[PDB]
Amino acid sequence: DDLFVPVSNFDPKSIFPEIKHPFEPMYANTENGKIVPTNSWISNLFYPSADNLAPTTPDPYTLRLLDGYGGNPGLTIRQPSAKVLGSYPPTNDVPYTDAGYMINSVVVDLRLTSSEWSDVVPDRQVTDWDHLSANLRLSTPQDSNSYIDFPIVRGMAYITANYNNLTPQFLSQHAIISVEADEKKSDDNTSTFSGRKFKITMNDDPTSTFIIYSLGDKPLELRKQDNSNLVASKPYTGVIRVAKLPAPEFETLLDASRAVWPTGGDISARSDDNNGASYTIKWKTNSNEAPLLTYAYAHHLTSIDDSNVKRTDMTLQSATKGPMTALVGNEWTLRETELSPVEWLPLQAAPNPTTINEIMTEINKDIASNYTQETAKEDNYFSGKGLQKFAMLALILNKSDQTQLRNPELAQIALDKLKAAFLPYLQNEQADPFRYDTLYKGIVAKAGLPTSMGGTDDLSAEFGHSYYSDHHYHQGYFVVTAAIIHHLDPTWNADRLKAWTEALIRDVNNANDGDEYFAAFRNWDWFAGHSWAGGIKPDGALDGRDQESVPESVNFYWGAKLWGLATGNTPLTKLASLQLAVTKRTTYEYFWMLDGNKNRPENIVRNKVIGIYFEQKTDYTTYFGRFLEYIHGIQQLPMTPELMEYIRTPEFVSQEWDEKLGAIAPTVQSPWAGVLYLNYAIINPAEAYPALRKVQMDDGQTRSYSLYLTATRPHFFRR
Repeated sequence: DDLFVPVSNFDPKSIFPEIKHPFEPMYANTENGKIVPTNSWISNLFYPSADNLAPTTPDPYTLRLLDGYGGNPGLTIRQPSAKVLGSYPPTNDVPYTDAGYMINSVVVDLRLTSSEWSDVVPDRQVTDWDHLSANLRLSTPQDSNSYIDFPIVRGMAYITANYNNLTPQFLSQHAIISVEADEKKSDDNTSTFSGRKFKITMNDDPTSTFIIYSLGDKPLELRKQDNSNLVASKPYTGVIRVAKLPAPEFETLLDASRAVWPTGGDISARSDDNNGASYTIKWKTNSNEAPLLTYAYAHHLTSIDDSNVKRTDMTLQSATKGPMTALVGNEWTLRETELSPVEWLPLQAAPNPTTINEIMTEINKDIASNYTQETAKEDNYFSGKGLQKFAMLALILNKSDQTQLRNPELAQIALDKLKAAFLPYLQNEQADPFRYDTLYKGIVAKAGLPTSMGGTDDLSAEFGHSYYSDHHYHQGYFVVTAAIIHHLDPTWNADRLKAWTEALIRDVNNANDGDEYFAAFRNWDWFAGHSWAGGIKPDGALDGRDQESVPESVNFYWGAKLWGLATGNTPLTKLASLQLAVTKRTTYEYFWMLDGNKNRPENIVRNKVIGIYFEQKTDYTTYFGRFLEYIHGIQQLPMTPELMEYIRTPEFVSQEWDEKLGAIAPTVQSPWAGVLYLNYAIINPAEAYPALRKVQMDDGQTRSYSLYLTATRPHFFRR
């Protein structure tokens, strides 16, 4: 079944008040009929940044555009062979003397510019883009016929530059200490080099070697004008490519593929009938005259179908995902053969019979909560956490044929109260209602918009939701809640509930251009294999996209799956399943690290979680302090059957407990205690259960659901 099909083409303007986002893309080609992505690896290209330092990271190359230092402005390349590591000194709370953060140095390894741009700053435009690529054009402001096109594509092994009537200039912030033209050694006092291939070496550490390929009709005549600049002798028209040579044995490989470059790619996806699914990238190229060489991430290697690609040994370090390996082939198919079996409930739906009465006692008390106080918060995020925790209780009481939690009267109250708490959100009457944005084609909360639009004028309001941050996190809670309501009572406000919920899903995860109201895959990256949280940053996301909470991302796709189940939508159910599987794969490659992980140095691996994750850096911390229960606890909520039975493996949970959390858990006097101990129930439910009866609960967690989840472990017993 084709998984890349619309959820619907319902017009969201009938449900949310229309706006045009007040913060426009500055460098976007507005006449191409395409939508500027808000949470993409290409998103920095569309906006200015301080000193133009915002990076765009196709990987293994890091790029900056018209960054202000080092000389004539252009397309700056950094290829980080080595990282800069820093450590947080030991505290009583975090005593382990390992590394805390990983960053990539900001330096011009090599820049493509022009002699004509000595005293003018080029105009720039993103002329076209797709999920996997963007074409960036730089041109002389007075003369649009003097320009360079750069097709910037995920995984590209060379930088490609189509020069038009410009004098090519190559500069570095390192010294260029040798130039070999057309595979000839030159004398030490030679300062001009002519030919169509240039192998250049820098004085950096470790030593960078780059190869420049000139593919135009005329050769290049390059003069070394100082330690760091090679300048052509006249205007040039033609394609120039530059590749980092990772090691001497790969020179013939790079030579052989010099004439073929990627220009973009088309993605498709299908489920099968054997609990598997796949997604395929068909790379677009200039020609098929030579092999396409493309760098792949670690999780690509473990899931790719080897039947139509060849693996090389050619490797370069990615910015923050470990080593990449070049693959030969115009087409990749990635497979996930083990889709999650999780639906609404734990795999063992009924808790151990000796706990039924206790659990029922706790469920009744939790349902007796003031739902308005606990679900009608100032913001959608904490409201959603509350809505979902009570949705769990309506769910298990109304599937009593499975859960054996039988109490018809309480089951009705639980669903009635949930409906009543949810109804204001459905009617867009909550404290922070949504707007449909015609510019970026999504929905945004009111709070972060200008005062004239009823907002606070603070773009950080609602955790940046109004500037497209964190939609998967926030809307996941509402989708799960809506799916549960619609599953238990398909009649209740059905038409509006369907339109509203599917709008929230389409905002985050629309899979088809035929949906004309929503940008496609706002929060999912098919190349990275995970979600991105960070949205629009007016002066640049200086470390690129970010993502912190893996579980709140999981929670969105679980909710999408639940909605698919509730509506009999097999493509939606299967797409969400596929993304959950890819999520699980990349989580253990890059984010939650088992002993033996090869994508990080040992002193980062021992931290067990990566912390706050960026395209350009990682930081073992949180935004509200460095207690272990914070840093690790964020990767443990919301605890749902998906997180507990499929995502968080007992091997990881036990290693993490062993090395970090076991020692501090009994000393935690905060709601994080509830978080750690419900996580603990994965491996030691017998000990977790009495702890959960007494410690504080996270605000998205209930004691009754916690006991239920614990007592449904196959190895639970009483203590």
